[PDB]
Amino acid sequence: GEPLYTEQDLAVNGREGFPNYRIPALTVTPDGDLLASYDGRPTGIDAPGPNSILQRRSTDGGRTWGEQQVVSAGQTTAPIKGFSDPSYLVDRETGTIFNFHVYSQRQGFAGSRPGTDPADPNVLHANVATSTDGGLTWSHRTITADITPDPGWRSRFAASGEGIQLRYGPHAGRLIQQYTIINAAGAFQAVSVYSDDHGRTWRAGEAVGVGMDENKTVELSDGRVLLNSRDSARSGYRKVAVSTDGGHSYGPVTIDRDLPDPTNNASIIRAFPDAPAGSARAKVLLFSNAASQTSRSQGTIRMSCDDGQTWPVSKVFQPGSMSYSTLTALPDGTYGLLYEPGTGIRYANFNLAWLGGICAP
Repeated sequence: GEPLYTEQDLAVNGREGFPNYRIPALTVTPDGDLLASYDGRPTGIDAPGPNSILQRRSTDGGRTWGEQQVVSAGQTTAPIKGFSDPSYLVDRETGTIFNFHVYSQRQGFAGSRPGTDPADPNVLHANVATSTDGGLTWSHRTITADITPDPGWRSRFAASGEGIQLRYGPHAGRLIQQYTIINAAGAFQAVSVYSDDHGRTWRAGEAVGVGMDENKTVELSDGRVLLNSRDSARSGYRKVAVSTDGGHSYGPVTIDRDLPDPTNNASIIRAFPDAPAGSARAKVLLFSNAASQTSRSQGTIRMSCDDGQTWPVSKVFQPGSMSYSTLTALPDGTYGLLYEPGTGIRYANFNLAWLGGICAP
């Protein structure tokens, strides 16, 4: 077809009320609206910065965006409070939308103490905002206690981006959002937080690996769940693991040399989310990240046609500065990409023809 690639800034540092914007999350509502979420950062810092979770909406497929609205408002005056690092998750079965994010007071990720009391200012809490009206209004919950089965887990935060809902197997319908936790020994591990009752209750699976960080999951053509993680041990590559269950546990973690990474967030999605199990279309994956091993630059999109075994196709979308990026499949068959060019947050839209591969006809 005719390749397509366009982009436009949704937030630029210093404009619209905040000196700094970071951390993208993107999704499509059941109605077809596009939602972009990110941090508004009064002091240009991660938690415990008194950050706010912001959102912009598009009702015309991404061409035009409405005004910036506040999902969770941070508090800059004592008692200081902050909300950061959003991740959207849409229950396609019920139409409910969730926005996961940090709730900080005195401590950030590294300084969080063990404990689960929402009133304790020394712990980094896990919050979830739920909307049943397409992202218009939100109800909030601190779920730290629900997702801390091991009293030794002293800190955690949802990986910003977008979570998933399983379509196949015995756990079809399950909502999965990835988190990074710090255990008693001080190791960074990955863990899936999930719900089998459409968001009523959330629970944690078994933690995996060491030297883990922000991580994402995708459902493969056979129902297996692939975990793709930032490596806090800085190997120069992404770490991967797979789950064959529900009541999540993953196998051993290994470095994937096909995916160079400078220790930064990335996104991995199903190109055809609705394809039947085992079909050719169900094996197609798209991955976005900074391909440079020395800096956050050279943003590229890679495509796999074999459940992530090989990535034969790749194209650079941003030769320069490029930190976090998230992908979502749009209703018109194209793909949305929210990323950080260094100036705030930018939205891009591309199609498969743009990726190229063969110089046909």
